[PDB]
Amino acid sequence: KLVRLPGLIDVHVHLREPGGTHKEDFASGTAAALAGGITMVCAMPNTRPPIIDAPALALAQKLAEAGARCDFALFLGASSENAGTLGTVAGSAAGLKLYLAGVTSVVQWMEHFETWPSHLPIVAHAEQQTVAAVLMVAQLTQRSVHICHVARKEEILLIKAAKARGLPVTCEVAPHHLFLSHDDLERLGPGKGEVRPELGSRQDVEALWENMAVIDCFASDHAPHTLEEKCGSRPPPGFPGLETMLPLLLTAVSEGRLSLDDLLQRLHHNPRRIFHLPPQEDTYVEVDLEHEWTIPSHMPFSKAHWTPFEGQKVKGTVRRVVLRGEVAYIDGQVLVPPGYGQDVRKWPQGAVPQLP
Amino acid sequence: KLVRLPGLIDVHVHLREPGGTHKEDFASGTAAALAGGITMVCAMPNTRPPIIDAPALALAQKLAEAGARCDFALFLGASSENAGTLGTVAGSAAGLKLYLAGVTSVVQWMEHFETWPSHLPIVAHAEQQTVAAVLMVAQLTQRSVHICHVARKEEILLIKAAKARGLPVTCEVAPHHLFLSHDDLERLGPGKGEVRPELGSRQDVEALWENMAVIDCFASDHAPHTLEEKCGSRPPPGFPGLETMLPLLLTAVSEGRLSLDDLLQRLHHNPRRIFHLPPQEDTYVEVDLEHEWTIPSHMPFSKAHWTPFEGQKVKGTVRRVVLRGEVAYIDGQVLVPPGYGQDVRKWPQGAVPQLP
Ligand SMILES: O=C(O)c1[nH]c(=O)[nH]c(=O)c1F
Ligand SMILES: O=C(O)c1[nH]c(=O)[nH]c(=O)c1F
Ligand SMILES: [Zn+2]
Ligand SMILES: [Zn+2]
Ligand SMILES: [Zn+2]
Ligand SMILES: [Zn+2]
Repeated sequence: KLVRLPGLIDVHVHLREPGGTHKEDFASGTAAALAGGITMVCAMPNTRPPIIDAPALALAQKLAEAGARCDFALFLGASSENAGTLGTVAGSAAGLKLYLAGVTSVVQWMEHFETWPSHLPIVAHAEQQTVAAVLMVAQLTQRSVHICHVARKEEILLIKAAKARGLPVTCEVAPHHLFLSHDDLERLGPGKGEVRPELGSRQDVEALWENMAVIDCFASDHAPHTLEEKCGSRPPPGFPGLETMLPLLLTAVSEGRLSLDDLLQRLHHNPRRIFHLPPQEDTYVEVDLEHEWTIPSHMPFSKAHWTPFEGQKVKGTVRRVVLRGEVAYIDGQVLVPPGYGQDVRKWPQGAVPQLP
Repeated sequence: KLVRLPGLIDVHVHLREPGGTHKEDFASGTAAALAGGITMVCAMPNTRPPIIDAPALALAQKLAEAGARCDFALFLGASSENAGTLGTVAGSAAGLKLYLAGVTSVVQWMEHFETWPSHLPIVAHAEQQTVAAVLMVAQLTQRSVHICHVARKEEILLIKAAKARGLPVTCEVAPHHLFLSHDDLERLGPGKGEVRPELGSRQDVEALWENMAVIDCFASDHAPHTLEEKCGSRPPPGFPGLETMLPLLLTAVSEGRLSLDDLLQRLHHNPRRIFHLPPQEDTYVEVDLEHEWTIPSHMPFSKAHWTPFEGQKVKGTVRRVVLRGEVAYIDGQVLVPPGYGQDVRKWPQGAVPQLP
């Protein structure tokens, strides 16, 4: 009755440690990951302190090693001051994040593309015409780029045109941009519904599904904020998503909107090959595709303690997760302690191959 | 000085056992694989008896388990009589091979696409307009197809157009169609130079390199025949290629014709994800990128005992291979016995996931 899947990978999560641990920490965020069928996460660098230099990465690595329950890699963040300074630590990171929603000039983007090691990943938060701009910088520096959370018809059609020209670009799409739209903003409210990229029109959502062939990865963009923060005076953008991503997508699979293989390419194989992430021995996920349930007002594990998918009916649930030979999750209970997770870039097979 | 690569995968080899063991057998073919940096092979079904029914697959599986030195999966072959009969064994195979260079009617192709389990791979030997025809059958049956050894400008541009339309098609290219051309037919002779698909023009070769973005996999199409056979009265088509594929491509990498990552996508990640092949624990390849050498008249291991690349200068050599924790190859010597290799489809992680 159960379907065995490989260990799924979420390449875009915000785990808020250090500095935002009331929103989430490594222990709670990776508990949410395991409950969502995710055995490896790549954690973004916009923490406090931000992971924009070697001392902050060293701190974050130790906090993750001590708190993570699943395996992980940590992104470095591009800043206005660190281009050309990350060479000694660059290989220890998941990749370099460019946040193009602190850099402010395309010249600084160029400097990062020129100085970051050319064999290591660069991901960009780039919306609307910024996608076109960062692709231009990638071409000028003759390297690849990965575009985070594509959310608009405009963006996916541009990427589609770039791929037709043979340019090295890959992209990811988050669940809220496939299963939520403007039609949900009345229910969510302007605080809760705040996210970046913002929710799209029905035409945007329909374009993403129609152009699934162009989407390389799914990633949650897990961006936990407390309900107090989301409903407060200055709502931060972001949705929690680790615990709901796979149930939403399994529903789509059971409805024939994409195949099981389509899903595993986008949550396992393509994340592995874009970010050069290693396999996980003795690691798998067992899901039940027949159980119908309704998403509640908060999932059990994220400290966000709310979800924008409340009330949606899903079909599919994570029943069991085994991580490196140990039972890590069964039916609502996480069973590996904080600290069980490891930094995959420290594994011999987790280093990115490069010419000597 | 050495570069560590993951275990490379060759998804298109002819190992001639059963029935053609003077040309190659599992023990000699997988020795050649290991010497070429290849730790997993998918073996084609045109043996004697051909692998077109359950009894012949059962025989071939035992011969491979007893003779293989690296890991493997075995293809089933589509015939004029076996459509709708392979359901019980289909999951144990690498995939289904359609040989469209014994079926003779597009109606038989349709029957195979309709009856073979829709989650399992289908590969086709399809040249020139046959690529277009089999893509049409794939669309009519709304599933994917993988096109073997693309060799012509015509073929890669057609596939490129199909991918631009979002169709689920992948393809592989063999080394002789990237590094040999019509210009080599004078040296090779009409016997030795016989191969299917035939060698292309310089314009064909140039088109394949220009459209590298369209190529998902490299695979040797290792097709060993003895020199006596290649030079005899009725030369069979085919080149041996396992021992020369990686040295040729490493040369191209050192020349900047493609990157190391480009190579590993095409000899590791994409083969894994198209054929749902499992990772290999404690498995890696160490190559030396600085050693210049000239390809001799025969490589040490293949029973073919000849090579069409004789006299080409290459830069790059396989120094060491570790397979599942054991030293399998060092500097000209294979050190795992026949029988060390295993059928990856029998591993729990090697089954193709499917809906219950
Ligand atoms: O960190 C966050 O909360 C966050 N939330 C968002 O909605 N978009 C972002 O780009 C981001 F960095
Ligand atoms: O098995 C062979 O020898 C062989 N040799 C080739 O050159 N093309 C084929 O398609 C083939 F099946
Ligand atoms: Zn972002
Ligand atoms: Zn983000
Ligand atoms: Zn063929
Ligand atoms: Zn072949």
